[PDB]
Parts: sequence; C-alpha cells; structure tokens
Amino acid sequence: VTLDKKIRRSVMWRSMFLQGSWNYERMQNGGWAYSLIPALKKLYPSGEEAKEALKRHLEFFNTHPYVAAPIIGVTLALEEERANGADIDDAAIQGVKVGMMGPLAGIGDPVFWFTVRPIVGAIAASLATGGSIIAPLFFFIVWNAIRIAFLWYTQEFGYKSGSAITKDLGGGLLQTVTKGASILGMFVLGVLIQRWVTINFNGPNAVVSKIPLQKGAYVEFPKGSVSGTQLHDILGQVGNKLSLDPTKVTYLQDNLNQLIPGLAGLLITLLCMWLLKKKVSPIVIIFGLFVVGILGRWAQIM
Amino acid sequence: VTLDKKIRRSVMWRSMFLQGSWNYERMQNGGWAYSLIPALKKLYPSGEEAKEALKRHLEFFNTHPYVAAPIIGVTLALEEERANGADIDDAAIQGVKVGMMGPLAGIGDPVFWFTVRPIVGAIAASLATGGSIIAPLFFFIVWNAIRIAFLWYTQEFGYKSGSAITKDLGGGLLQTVTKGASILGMFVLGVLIQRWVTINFNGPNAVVSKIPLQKGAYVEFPKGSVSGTQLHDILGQVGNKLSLDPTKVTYLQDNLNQLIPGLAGLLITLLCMWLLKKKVSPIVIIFGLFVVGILGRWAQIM
Amino acid sequence: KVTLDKKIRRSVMWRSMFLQGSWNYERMQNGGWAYSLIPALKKLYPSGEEAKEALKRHLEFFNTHPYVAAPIIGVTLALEEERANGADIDDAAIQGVKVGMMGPLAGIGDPVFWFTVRPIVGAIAASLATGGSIIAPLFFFIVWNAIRIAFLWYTQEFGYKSGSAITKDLGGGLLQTVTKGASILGMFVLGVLIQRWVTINFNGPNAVVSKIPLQKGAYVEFPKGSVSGTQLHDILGQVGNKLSLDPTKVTYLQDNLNQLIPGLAGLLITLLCMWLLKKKVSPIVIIFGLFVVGILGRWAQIM
Amino acid sequence: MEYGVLSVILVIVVAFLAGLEGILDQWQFHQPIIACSLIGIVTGHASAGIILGGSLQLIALGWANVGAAVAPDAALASIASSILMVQSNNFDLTHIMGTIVPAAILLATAGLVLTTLVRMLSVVLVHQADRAAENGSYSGVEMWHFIALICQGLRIAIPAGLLLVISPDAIQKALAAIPPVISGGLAVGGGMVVAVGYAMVINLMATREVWPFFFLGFALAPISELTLIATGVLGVVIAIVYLNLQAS
Amino acid sequence: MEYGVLSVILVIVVAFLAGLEGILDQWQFHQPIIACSLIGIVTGHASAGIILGGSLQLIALGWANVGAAVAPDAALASIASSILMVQSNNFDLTHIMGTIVPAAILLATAGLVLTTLVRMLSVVLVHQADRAAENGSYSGVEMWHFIALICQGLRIAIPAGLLLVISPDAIQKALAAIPPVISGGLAVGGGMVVAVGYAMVINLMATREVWPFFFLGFALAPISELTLIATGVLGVVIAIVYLNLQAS
Amino acid sequence: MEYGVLSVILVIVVAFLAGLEGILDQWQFHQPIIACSLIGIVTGHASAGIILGGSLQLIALGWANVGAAVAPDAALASIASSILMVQSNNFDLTHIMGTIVPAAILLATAGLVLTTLVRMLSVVLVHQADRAAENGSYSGVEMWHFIALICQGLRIAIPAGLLLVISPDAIQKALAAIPPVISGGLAVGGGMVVAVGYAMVINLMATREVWPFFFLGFALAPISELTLIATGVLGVVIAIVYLNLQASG
Amino acid sequence: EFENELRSMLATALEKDISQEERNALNIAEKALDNSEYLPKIILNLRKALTPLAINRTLNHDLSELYKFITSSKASNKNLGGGLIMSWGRLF
Amino acid sequence: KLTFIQSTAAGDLYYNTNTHKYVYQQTQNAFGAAANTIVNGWMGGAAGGFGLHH
Ligand SMILES: OC[C@H]1O[C@H](O)[C@@H](O)[C@@H](O)[C@@H]1O
Ligand SMILES: OC[C@H]1O[C@H](O)[C@@H](O)[C@@H](O)[C@@H]1O
Ligand SMILES: OC[C@H]1O[C@H](O)[C@@H](O)[C@@H](O)[C@@H]1O
Repeated sequence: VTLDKKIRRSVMWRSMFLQGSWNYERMQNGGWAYSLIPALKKLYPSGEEAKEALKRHLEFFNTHPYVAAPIIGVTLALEEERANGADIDDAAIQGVKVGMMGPLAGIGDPVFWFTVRPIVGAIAASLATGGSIIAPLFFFIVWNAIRIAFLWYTQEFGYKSGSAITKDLGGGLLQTVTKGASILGMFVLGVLIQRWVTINFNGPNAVVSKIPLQKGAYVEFPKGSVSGTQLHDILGQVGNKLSLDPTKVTYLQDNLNQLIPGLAGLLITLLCMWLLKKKVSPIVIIFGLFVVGILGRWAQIM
Repeated sequence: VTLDKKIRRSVMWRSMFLQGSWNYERMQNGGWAYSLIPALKKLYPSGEEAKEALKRHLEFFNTHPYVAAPIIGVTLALEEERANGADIDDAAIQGVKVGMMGPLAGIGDPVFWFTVRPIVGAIAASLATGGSIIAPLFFFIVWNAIRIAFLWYTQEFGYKSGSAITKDLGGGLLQTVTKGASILGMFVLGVLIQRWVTINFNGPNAVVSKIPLQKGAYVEFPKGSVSGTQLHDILGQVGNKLSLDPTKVTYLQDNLNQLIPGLAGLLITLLCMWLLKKKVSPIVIIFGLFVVGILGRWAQIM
Repeated sequence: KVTLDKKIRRSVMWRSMFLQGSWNYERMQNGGWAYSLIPALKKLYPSGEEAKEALKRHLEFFNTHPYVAAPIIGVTLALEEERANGADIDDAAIQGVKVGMMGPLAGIGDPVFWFTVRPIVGAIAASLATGGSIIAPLFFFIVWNAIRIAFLWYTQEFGYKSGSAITKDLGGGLLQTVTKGASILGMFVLGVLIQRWVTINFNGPNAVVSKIPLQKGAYVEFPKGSVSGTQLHDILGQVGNKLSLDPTKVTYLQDNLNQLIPGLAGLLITLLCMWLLKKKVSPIVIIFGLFVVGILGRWAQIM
Repeated sequence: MEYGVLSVILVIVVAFLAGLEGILDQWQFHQPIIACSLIGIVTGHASAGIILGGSLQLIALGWANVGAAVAPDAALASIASSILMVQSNNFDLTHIMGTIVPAAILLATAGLVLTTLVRMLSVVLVHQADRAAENGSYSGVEMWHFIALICQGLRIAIPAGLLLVISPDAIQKALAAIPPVISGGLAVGGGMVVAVGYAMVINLMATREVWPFFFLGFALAPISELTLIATGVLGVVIAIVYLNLQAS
Repeated sequence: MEYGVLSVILVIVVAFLAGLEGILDQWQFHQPIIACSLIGIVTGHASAGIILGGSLQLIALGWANVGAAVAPDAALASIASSILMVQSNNFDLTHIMGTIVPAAILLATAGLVLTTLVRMLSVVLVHQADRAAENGSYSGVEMWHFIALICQGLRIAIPAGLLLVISPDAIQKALAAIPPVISGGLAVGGGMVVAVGYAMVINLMATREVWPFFFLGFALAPISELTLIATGVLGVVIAIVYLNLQAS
Repeated sequence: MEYGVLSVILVIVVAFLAGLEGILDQWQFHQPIIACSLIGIVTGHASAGIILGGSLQLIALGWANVGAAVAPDAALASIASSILMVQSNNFDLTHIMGTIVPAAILLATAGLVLTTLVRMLSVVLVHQADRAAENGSYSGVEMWHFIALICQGLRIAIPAGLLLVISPDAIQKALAAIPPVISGGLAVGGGMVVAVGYAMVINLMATREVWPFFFLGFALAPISELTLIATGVLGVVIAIVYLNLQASG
Repeated sequence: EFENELRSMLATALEKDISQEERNALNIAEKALDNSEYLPKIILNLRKALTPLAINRTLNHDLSELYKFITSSKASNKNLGGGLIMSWGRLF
Repeated sequence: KLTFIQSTAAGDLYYNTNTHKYVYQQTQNAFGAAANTIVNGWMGGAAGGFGLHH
C-alpha cells in the first residue's frame, strides 16, 4: 500500500492514454479507469469492492486532457484514505469530481487548447517558413516535455494536497490565471493576424500609380563592359536608396501597408468573427474563403 | 417655435460659413449672425425685437470655428426660452458667450490646428510618395468625417444641455476623458516631434571627420574590369559588412543621430515652448525660424 | 575645544588626494582614508589607546569614487570632533554614515567624473592636439585640476558645516521610491545590455548545421567574360529581392539561434553564471573558465 | 496645351474654391494635399500634382492662424506652386524640392499679405451690414456676409487666372533670378516651423503625470516600420490601460 | 533509384506510422514539418523534406477537425507532396511553392473524402464490438479497436505504395493537367483560411478589458526583428505587469 | 633622445609620475595627452609626443576603472608607445597608426595585467600597516601607504628603463610573435566574461516583481533603430509610469 | 564558516532586545537564510535596512557587533559586476 | 581577412591575416568617441544599481 513513488511514476506515464475511448453517453470514461487501475489493484485486487470501485469510476468523466493530474492525484489520495482509514462511500468523490470538473475544464481549455497550443504551433511553423529542418524536433522537445513539466508536478502537488484545496479552487487564483492567459493570447493572436494572414493585394492589375522615374532617380546601367568606378557608382546608388528601372509601380497593398500593415487581414478576421457569431459553421466559411480567393486570382487581384 | 430639428440642421449647415466676414476691430461677427439667422426668422421676424436681435448678435465674438457648436446650442436654447418663457435681458447671452469664448478657443485651437491636422496631413502625404490617387481622397474623407461628427454632436449636446449642464460640466467622466486624451496627445506629439521636425545638418562643410580606411576594411574595385568571380566577391563583401570608398565622411547629423535621432528638433520644440510662454506671437517665431534656416543655408552648415 | 580650524581642514583636503595608493582587493581605499584623516585624528587625540582604536576604526572597507569623498570626509570630521569633545557616539554611527553614502555617491560619481567630465575634457584636448601645440596638455591639466580641486574643497566644506542636515535627510523617506525606480531601470537596461553588449557569434569555419546544395535558377548565376549592363541589372535585381550567393547555401548554428531569438546565447550564458554563483562558486573561477573556453572555441573553429 | 480647354475654367473654379476655403477652414480645399491634387489632376498630369501636394503639405503643417495672427495662407501657395509646375513640365522630384517648394513659401508670404489686405477691407462691408441690420432686413446680413465671402475668395482666382496669361519666359526668368541660398534656407525654415505648433499644443497640455508618455512616444518614433496610425493605436491602448489600472 | 534499396521498404513503414498518427493527432507525425522530413531523411535528400515541410506547415496552420467535421487531413497531403517531390527530381523552391504545395491542397481535399469513406467503415466495426461486448471477452474490444486502428491507418499506406509503383509520367501529366488559375486561387485561399481559426480563438477569449492588448500586439508586430518568441515574451511580461499592478 | 643623461632621468621621472597617477587618478599624469606630451618635452621632438598623446587620448576614453574592475591602464600604453616613437626616429603620423598605436593597445593590456598583480601585492603592505596601527604609530601607516604608492610607481618606472635599454625592433617582434589564435580566443572569452558581472548584478537586485522588466528589455533590444539613449529613455519612462500607478493605487 | 556563524549571530541578536523597526529586517534575513538563497542579497538587505537606524542615533547596542560584521571586509560588495559592466563592458 | 582583437572608444584593433601584424582601424571621431563614452558609461551605471544595490 501507501502508493510507492515508482507506482506513482507508472500511473503518471500511463495517464497519457486518458483519451481514445470517446463516446456520447460517457465521454472519455475508459482512460480514467485505465489510469486508476494500478491503485485499485494494489489496494484491493480481485474482489467485489474492486468491481464496485470500477463501477464508481465508470460515470461521466469529461475534462480537459492535459489538466487531469490533479484529478488523478485527488482520486488516488481519496482511495488511499478510504481503503484503510475512513469509510467514504461512492457519493462524495462523484460530487467533488462533478463540482471541480466543469471549472477545471473551463480553465484548462483557454490556457492549453487556445493559449499555449496555437502560439507553440505558430513559433514552430514560423521559423519553418524557409524549410527549416529543426522545426519538427523543436516541436517534439517543446510540447512533449511540457507534459513532463506539468502533468507530473501538478500530479505530485495534488497528491500531496489531497482533497484539502479542491474545494477552495476558484477562490481567486484561477481567475488571475484566466486573465493572464487571455491577455497573453490576445496579444499573440493580434501578432499572428498581422504576420500570418496573407492578403497580398499586389496583382498584375490593381496598380494605383505608374509614374516614370526621371534621370538620376534610378540606377543607370551602361552598355556592357562594367568596370572600375562604374560598378562603384552603381553600387553606391543602389545601396544608398536608389531604385531599379525608371518605372515606379505601386499596388493597393503598398497603400494599405502605408496606412497599417496587415489591415486587410484584420478586416477579414473581424468579418469572419462576425459571421461565426451568427452560428455559421466553420466549414462553409472556409469554402467561401477559398472561393473568394479563387475569384480574386481569376480577377488577377490577389 | 420649439426649434424643430430641421431648423437646427440648417443652422449647422450655414454655420459651416462661420467665417468669411472676418474683421480686426470686430472679429468673426457677421458669420455668427448669419449662422443664427434662421432661428430669429422662426422666432420673431419683422419687429423691433427682430432688429434689436440682429444688432445684439452682430457684435464682437472670436473663437475656434470648430469649437463653436456648444455656443450655438446654448445661444439657441437661451433665445428660444427667452422668446417663449422668461425675460432674460441682454446680459446672460453675452455672459454665457464670453464665459467660454476664451477657454473653448484656447482648448480647440491647438487640438484642431496642430494635433489632428498635422497627423492627418502627415499620413496623407506619407501615402502620397508614389503619386497614389487615394491620398487626397483619404485626407478629405477622414477630415470631413471628424469635423461633421464633432460639430453635430457638440451642437446637439449644447442644445440639450442648456445653460446649466454647460457650466456644471466636469464631473467624473469628463476628467477621465481629459486625462486619457492628454496621454494620447502627448504620445502622438512626441512621435510627431521626433518624426517631422527636420534639422538635417549635412552641409558641404560641417564635415566633422574625414578619417581614412585601410586595406581589408573596404571593398576594393578593380579599375580594369570586374567580370567573373570578382563581381561575386565584391557583392559578398558589400553584403557582409564592408564599406565603400576608403574615406569615411562623418557629418554632424551622423553624430547627433548616434546620440539620438531628432534631438535638434526636440531642443527647438523646447525653445519654442519657452518663447511662447514668454508671450511672443507665433508668427514672429515662424519668421524667426525661416530666417534661421536662411542663415544656416548661407553658412552651408545645414 | 578644538573646533577643527581652517588650516587643518585645508591640510586634510590636500592629503585626501592620496586616497588611492593603498589599493586592496581586501579592503579597498582604507590606507588612503586613514592617511587623509591622519591630521585631524592626531589633533584630536594622539599617542593613546583611543588613537589606536581610531586607526582600527578608519582602516575598514571604503569603496567610493575618490572625487566624491570630500563630503564623506567632511561629515566624518564633523562627527569625529563632536564624538571626541561632545557626544558619546559609539563605534557604529561613523561606519554607518560612511556606508550609507559610500554606495550611492560612488554610483553617481562614476558616470559623472569618469564617463561625463573626463571624456569631454579629453575629447576637447585631443581635438586641438592635432597640430602639436603645447596648449592641449596645458588645457587638459588646468581644466581638470581646477574643477577637481574646486569640487574637493567646496563639497568638503559643505559636508563639514552641514554635518547633520544630510544625516537627517538620509534618515528619512523618499529613498525607497528612488531605490525601486533604480531597480526597475536597472533590470530594463540590464536585459538590453545583455542582448546588445554580449556577442557569442557561433559562425566559425566549421560547425555548420546545414550545407544543402542549390539548383539552376534558385541562386544568382554569374558570367565569366563580361558582366555587362543588362545581366548585371538582372543580377542586382535577384540579389535585391532575396536571392542568395553561390549555390552551396551554408547555414550556421548562429543562424538557427537567431531565428529562434536574437541574443539567446548571451542570455543562456548569463543564466548559467547566475546558477553557478548561487551554487557558491567564486566568480574568478568562472572568469578563467570563460576565458579558456573562448580560447578553445577559437582553436576548435566553432566560434 | 493641357488636358483640355475646360481645364482652364476648372483651374479658375478650384482657385475660387481655395479662396473660399482659405479663411473658413472647413473642407480643406486650400490645403496643399487637396489643392495641388485637384489642380494637377485637372491640368493634365494627375500623379505629379499628388507628388507635389504630398511634398508641400509636410512643410505646410503648423500653418494655421491663431487670434488675428494671419497664417502663411497655403491657399495661394499651393495654387501658385502647382500652376507653375504645370506651366513648365519638370517633375524630376529634384525640381520639386529645389525650385517649387521655396517658391511656394514665397507665394505663401505674398498670400498672407494679400489676405491681410482683404481682411482689413472686409471691415467696411461688415460695418455696412451693421447699418443695414437696423433696417430690419434679415437678407441684408446674409448678403453682406456672402459679399465678404466672395470678395475674399476672389483673391486666389484672380492671380491664378492672371498667371495663365503671363508668358512662361517671364516667370521662368523670375524664378531663376532667385538665389539658391534663399531657396534652400526657405526650405529649411519650412521644415523647421512645425515646432511652433507642436510647442503650443504641448504648452496647452502638459503635466508631471503625462510627460513620460511624451518621452516614450519620442523615443519609439525612429522605428520606421511603425506608421503614424500604428503609433496612434499604441497611444490609445496605453491610455486605455493606464486609465483602467488607475481606476482600480 | 534513391538512397538505398531499403528506402522504399522504410517509406511504407513511415507512411503507415504517419497514417496512424493522422487519426491519433498526438505525435504530430502527420504534420508537414514531420511527415516530409521523416521520409526525406531516408528517401535521398534529407534537407529536401525539411524545406518542403517548412513551406507546407505555414499553410497547414488551422486545419483541425472540430465537432464531427472532416479536416483536410494533412496526413495524406504532406506524404503525397513529399513523395511527388522525391519522384520528380526538381527542388527549385519555386517548384515546391508552385506545383507541390498548391498540389498539397488538392491532395488534402482528396484525403478529406478518403478519410470520410474510411471513417464510415468503422461504424460496422464499433457495431460488432458492441455486439461482442456482452460476450464477456475483454480482449475482444481491444483487438477490434486495434483492427479499426489498422484499417484507418492503411488508407495512407496504400496510396504511398500506389505512387511508388505508378510511372512518373502519369503523375507528371496529372499534375500538369491542373489549371493554374485554380491552383493559385486556392493557394490564396489557404493563405486566407487561418483567419477562421483565429476568429474562433478570439471569440472564445474576448473582453472589453483585453481588447487593447490585442490591438497593441497587432500594432507592435510589424517590427521584423522581433521573432515570435520575442512576441510571446512581450505578451507574458505585459500580462504579469498588468496583473501585478491591478492586484495592489 | 636629444639631450644626455638628463633626458634619461627625465623620462624615468615622467614614467614614475604616470605610474603614481595610474592609481591616484586625479592629476591625470597617466593620461596619454599628458604622459606622451611630457615624454616628448624632455626628449627633443615635443610635437611628435603631443600628436601621439592626442591620437591615444581618443582610445583612452572609456578606460576608467570602476569598482574593483581595473581598466586597460593607459599609463603603460602612453609611456611605452611614446618611448617606442623616441627610439624609432620617424614621426610621419602614418608610422603612428601603423605600429605605435597597436603596440600601445597591446602594452595597455600588459599593463592591465601588471597593475592587477601589483594590486594583489599591495594587500600584504596594507596588512602590515594595519598591524602597525595597533601599536599606535601613525608614522607606520603613513610610511606603508607611501611604500605602496612607491611600488605602484616603480611598476611603470622599471618598464621605462627596460624598454630604453632594449632594441626597438625586439618589442615589435615579440608583439607580433604571439599567435593570432591566442589573441582571438582572449577576445572571444572577454566578450563573454562580462556575463559574470551581469549575473552578479542580477543576483544582487533580482525580485519577483521586476523580472518582467528584465525580459521586456531583453526582448526590446534587437530593434536596431533604438539607440542606447532611446532604450534608457524607455526604461526611465517605464519606471516612472509604473511607480505612478503603484502610488495612485 | 560564514552562514553558520551568521545564523548564530542573528539568533543571539533576535532574542535579547530588538525594536520593531528592525524586527522585520532581521526576520526577513533569517527567513531568506534558512531558505537556500544567495548570501550577498541577504547581506545587502540586512545592511541597507539599518543605515537610517544606525546613522541617526539608535542602532540598538545589542545589534552592534552584527552591523560591524556585516560591514566587514568579506561581507562588502566591491562592485565587481557593476565594474565589469562599466569598465570591461564595451571593451570586447 | 581581419580578426577582431579589441574594441576601444575610437576604433578597434584587428589582426591582418594576409600580413602578420596587428592593425588598428579607427572608426569613431573625437565627438563620436566622446558621445559614445558618455552613453556607455551612463548606461553601465544604470545597468547595475546607481549605488543603491551595492
Ligand atoms: O474539456 C472537455 C473535453 O472534452 C473532450 O474530452 C475532448 O474534446 C477534450 O479535448 C475536451 O477538453
Ligand atoms: O481661436 C482664435 C481664432 O481666431 C479667428 O477666429 C481665426 O483665426 C481662427 O482660426 C482662430 O482659431
Ligand atoms: O566606483 C568605485 C571606485 O572604486 C575603484 O577602486 C576606483 O578605481 C574608482 O575608479 C571607482 O570609481
């Protein structure tokens, strides 16, 4: 008994299979029992009490996948103190799980699914623009080690705390974490909208001006045999500020950038936010965006 | 009576012409009477009181053209109430006009002449570097929208306010709005001072240093010919860190920008602040700055 | 009874010019402090047990900018005269008054004398020394020594006469806000200087993480007979857009580090130094280790 | 000639509109970025007018009158500089900043003195309006306000119309006779003179609590990839966050 | 042929692993940066897949399956793009961006219906698992779960072998038969469609108090020398300072 | 050397004064503009010495020792490089930048090492002075302080004579004989030893409420358009606004 | 040979007689000393929170040798790091 | 090719590889060197405590 630390490590390692048996009547129910198997087998193997413990862990278990270490820890502590000490029936643990699964899911979702996951994927796929070879291994190191950092430390913290602080959750710290995650996520999402939402309006057409540069306003290339002080002068003017051939073509994208870079990306994000507020499904919006891109390219605007 | 809203709309559409009969001995008086004409036409035409109104509304009055809509509103309310109800003599209308003739002109002149006009013009000119057609269009659209919105909302607020709330203004929300607008204005003013106060000190003379380079620290240009791997090597040297002709001319502006960009502009702004605090007319400082620039070009140190 | 008259204070100011010289890595500027206090200490009480207790009292740690130490010496003289003849001040207020204004005064004197006045005077002296004129060393010497002596006398006298008017101010408030603002600015510009002033460029000739080969049309092609005008124009345009040099594209470790975040190696080295210092390791060992590591990395061609 | 025969009457029309817009300052037809663009778009080269207007507006900042202190009156400056541009075809962008902007400043001073004279002239018209007010005629005030309007607005249409008659040789030799030192110094002064308006604004609004925001905006300006709208957004966000934190 | 004889054999194994992951969606093997790189390491040019993986990941952002929906399922798209890249020896980095990455969108579209068809098959497997649930055999549900896993994963292994066996001219002419206005059009659309996921995540977390932070991030982002890790650090420190100041 | 043994003793005296002011750091006899000029006064060509001093002064800016962190010791540079000028009878102002200035910088590093060694040495003398202070002898403390000053002065005086008796070309041969690998490794290790100082000042200031400012400054530094003064202005403004909000709340 | 004797001195000081103004500083020092934290930070906090309490008049005689030991040769700063930033900071 | 050896207030010291001698190249003017020294010193004073963290 006493839940030796090696058994705790085994439970932590096998808890990563919490999902997989996704259902409708009892979503994500098999994995919780699978992760609870070691403690149940150690405390009481091959008995009717084991059967009723399995039945008492078969109910609704629908929490965020990553924040499950505190749940496992409190369940293990309760089972340890009830199989040798107190006589807690299969009613209190169901109550505490129902009470602290909703808010725990609602804090885990906006700090994991939509706060750290998109930003980690973005930093992995931004340096990957130039065909970076490091990006896959970097993602492996940065994400899979996050579970070792969190799902183990929080598991130990919850096991040590028992069920003392499960009732005090939401007493002021969770709101602070929610607010900080929302601030960070809003900041990085604005950055991503600016950076990785390409509405380049250059086009063969959509040219707002075509003024011809005059003599001295562009680099003058001689008629062959480039040599000393000629290549020197040309590099001097090229490096200072001068431009190429005397045609100055500026597109709508240039003016949009001169107002605010990534303005059209922000407008598109606002428009699709408004559309998604009308319960419009993501897929039809995706198809409409693809269609508008198709007709933009057909119009030679995008 | 009751000052139907279409009359107020016409009053604003003719307050568009607040100036035009500008004078020195009796500033900006004809436009005010012309703007208020329809109200008097509706209230009391063709009477001794009508001519008395025309004569007391054609006296000295000077304020910022845009910040005059609260004045129109309070004057409209006072005249309509006096024609319908009380017997307010020719001492409160002039009193209420003079009470905020000063402060409104002092708050609306730098806010509308040298805060929003410079930023709007600077953006419109910055997006007109390539001859883009949308620059005057953007300028007109944004300036007209701001002006019409401000004027209409201010006159409506003044008419609804009357003579009481127009004096008890400044409770709770007004102070916060003032502080926030002041913070925004100081930030944008700092940006403007750094960006669009050009004190370029290049000069044919005023070359602070002319130290020479050494072999291996600048790009060597073959005078005979450059074809072959020589051009590739030259491009590599240019792109890595290497420099042009072995003479480094360091102008005064280069050292100033090494300290901080736009330092002379900040110093000149502080000096103009001191001069204005010493009660000196702005046009005198404008002429003095023109003369200073002329002298700086004379010395060839600009 | 002694009043520490003008002539002995003048001698104290003159002898305070030897504040350095007994420079120690154990107790900085102790011998100079004692040497400058020698006249007043002898005047107040010589050849006694208390004289020995005073010598041991003034031969303790003292680390300040030498120029701003005339206020310290003046306040010390003012405290010491009234300790000898008047009050019963123990051997705790002198050391406290020394330590309280040894730190901030040094921190305000280093950027003003070493990094504000000396650079300006030296630059002016060197600007007019380009012709071999004798007036440049003369100007430097005269200006610097006039300013320094005027400072060392005015501030010494002001510290002596006030005495308590600065101790009361040091004993009050308004210092916590200044200290907190100093800490905030310190961390901000500390991160900035860690990023900027620390460069651990990992280019090297070897230590390449990627030497992929390019292909026809993916780089800038160069002729061999005549670079001409038109194909030179095309080459310049290709280089301008983004096109790379010779087909063997080389990517170094520093390239990947900078695509992660600029200045990461400096931050990591700094954090390792903090950890080692927290693990009770003398900074001299870390300094020697960093020197030998740099030497090896230059020999190993990874740097 | 130019874009068309109707281009001349459109030149006079836009000059008249700039004249009305000079003192009223509602629609900014007198502003160089609007005046130059309108007068160049009609007079053939459309983008040249926009280039000149964008170059001239940057020195036309801080050119507003404050309490009988007559402004340099960009209304005449823009019209005259742009019509001189279209008279002699030279849009090198070195002619623009070499022989047009200083000419614009000199014509601005000329417009300032002209509008001062017309402003003094309007006093007698307003006096006549006051005399007609006692007659009980509501239309008299309107007529003597519009008369002042058109009299002041003609001060830009008259010179612009007269310039199209003047042969280009005379204006060319007059422009060439101006020493280059004067022109360069005028350009430097024009780049300088916005500090007066900036200083006036700072003097109106300044406090021991809002100076740090001024310095933060000043020191974050050399970042060239942050446009003016981006800096405005930064300022609005900083103000909102400051207000939310202080009110807590 | 390629790097080795065992390269083709290992390609099938890596494709099966990628197919299993694409429905697992945990080890991220199905993502382009991993799927392309793993096959490219063995199939000759190791760095060719890394370039393609990085170029395709930036378009494969926000391609998740939400609420009983069918994602484009980059598990097939990345594998097909990489295998077509290695079969046709052209790594110009314009070929990748013009005929490989745009073709990956069409391959993802095909994989969408392919994975829907293979998904509809698992209904019968789960039905018979439910039937055998009451038989009392614990191992039955495990073995049928693994059978469903294998059936769902072979949908990636089979086309990989089909493309390995098929002649290069067939796939080359199939690629050439694609109209390029269509290809560029949905390339633009793929650049666009990140906004859908961005709008979703913004809608989840959005308050009148945290909008200014969004706009500050949007305004401060055009600074090119700030990598996304620097932006994350900016956001974290701003949030910490704001929370510290508010809780005081 | 234009004059006889008089110049021989005068250069030794000037070197002794430079060695004294190296630690005294008040009269600035160790500054190149003074030391080189004085060495040029006593041996013929004053103009050459003044030119060398003016050229070396720009290098000598920022060579101030702060808080037990010794600087590159402009005293030895200014004395030895000027003496090398004196031995090699050419003052074309191209020879200066060609040979003397790099030799000046190398000898500056050598003098930094030597002054660190003598600063370690002086601790024993100060311990003896403290031991004598217990006996109540003021004269003992004064004499031991003077002995420490004398030793630091001789630290520069002795190299002056040794370099006077050594052939002019031997110094350049020895300076150019050190492998470039050693010098480059020393440079690249010096570019990292400052992280030790950064770490100690962090550990002496770190608090959980001010780390965000550290990381904001670290992440806001890669912007090249921000000079050091602009970044310091940002830091001061952040401090002021944060303190204002903290007080108002 | 340093932390243990510092702990002994603080323990002896905090019981004889202490005023409330320096009670907070001494308790903070002990709490950061039993915790494994950097010694120079503890020394700096102990030394800085006593300067007004020392210079003015009070510096309660019980904690006199404690201030003497904290202001000794070993426990001082020497400003090594700040000097390295100032002097050697831009050298390389 | 020039290898970095040391950096001063005005210019840096290099080693020339084509030759075999250390070469000093000057980059900062007297005004520039002085201004850089002022800024570097004040920012190094600000980097650590201004005396309040010693
Ligand atoms: O929190 C609710 C939970 O529901 C399901 O189990 C899955 O969709 C999870 O990803 C989600 O987190
Ligand atoms: O506020 C003073 C006011 O005086 C006059 O009415 C006009 O010059 C205005 O432009 C100016 O703003
Ligand atoms: O700042 C402390 C002070 O201590 C050192 O010993 C001296 O070299 C000074 O240059 C320095 O300023």
